Amino acid sequence: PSPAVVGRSLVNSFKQFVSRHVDATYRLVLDCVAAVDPLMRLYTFGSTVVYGVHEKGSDVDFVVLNKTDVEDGKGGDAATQVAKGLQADILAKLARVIRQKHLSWNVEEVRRTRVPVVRVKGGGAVDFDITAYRRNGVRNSALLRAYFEQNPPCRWLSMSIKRWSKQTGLNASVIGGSITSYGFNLMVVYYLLQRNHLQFVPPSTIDVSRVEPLPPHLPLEEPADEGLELGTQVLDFLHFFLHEFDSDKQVISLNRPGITTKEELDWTKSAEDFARMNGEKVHYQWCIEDPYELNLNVGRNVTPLKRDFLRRHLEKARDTALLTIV
Ligand SMILES: O=c1ccn([C@@H]2O[C@H](COP(=O)(O)OP(=O)(O)OP(=O)(O)O)[C@@H](O)[C@H]2O)c(=O)[nH]1
Ligand SMILES: [Mg+2]
Repeated sequence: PSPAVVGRSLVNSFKQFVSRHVDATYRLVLDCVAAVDPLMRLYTFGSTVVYGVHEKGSDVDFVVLNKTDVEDGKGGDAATQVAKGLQADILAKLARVIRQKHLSWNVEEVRRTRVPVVRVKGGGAVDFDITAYRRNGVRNSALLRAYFEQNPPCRWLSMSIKRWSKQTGLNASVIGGSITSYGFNLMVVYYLLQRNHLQFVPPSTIDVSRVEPLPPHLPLEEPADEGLELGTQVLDFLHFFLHEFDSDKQVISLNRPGITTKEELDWTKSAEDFARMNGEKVHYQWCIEDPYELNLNVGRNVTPLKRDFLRRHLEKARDTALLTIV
């Protein structure tokens, strides 16, 4: 359809959500963290921080950090077995404390993943993931957040994409899903950057020693042009990814303004034979460079097949206003 039609469907689709006690979740978690270690810091990251708002159906991401991790505000995160072991170790203590203080909660220690994480589901729609000793999630969320702060309404584009990604089965949170919400944000910002709707923010300027453990709410204003900006952005975003982004040659990257190529990163078919992560093949079909992790393709799970599904969906999204006009 047209931007306006899409815009209105989209604003229409978000009516129920435009109407948030995370400090409380934060404090409960800090209680636990405290009981495992009173000198440990708790940082929030993920969508809550990125958007400055807490969405229904979205967990809350927390990472636990030592004073020195924070002071080393711009240090990278060790990608070693020992670093992974240190994290699993502290998270197991914390998991223990969580369970002890909240017999109601399902506290799962997840090892399937690249980053040790403790997943808590209290049942009361209460959901959070806890990781440790890593600055990269707070850092890249502070980066995404700073991008959205430049153009607060672009958050609708992001949220529209996020929700859609989960409805089409593209989001890694869904079985068969290949790109995390995080990947989708990187895509959105990258897109916003290519259209000069955002000004480039060198990732190295983000300093963890300067981010808030719990950043402030960032009011989300309804798109008050009936969604025309959004509709136009969505359509443009869909078009950009089906027709301007050259997935075979380019990398969605926020590490530099402009274009990043697969060749300069050695993210080639050749590399696929070697590149492995979490004991599996990394794919370089849909390349999304993580701004802070070395050599990490956020689209590493996008297999040739999933790449085709992404194009299908991106094409479909155009004529369904991201599955809203139905
Ligand atoms: O591959 C990843 C995935 C996630 N992350 C980090 O973990 C955070 C949470 O990762 P999510 O994919 O859960 O993103 P999100 O919070 O924005 O969205 P939803 O839960 O609502 O689906 C992201 O903001 C990012 O900082 C990574 O660093 N790398
Ligand atoms: Mg999250």
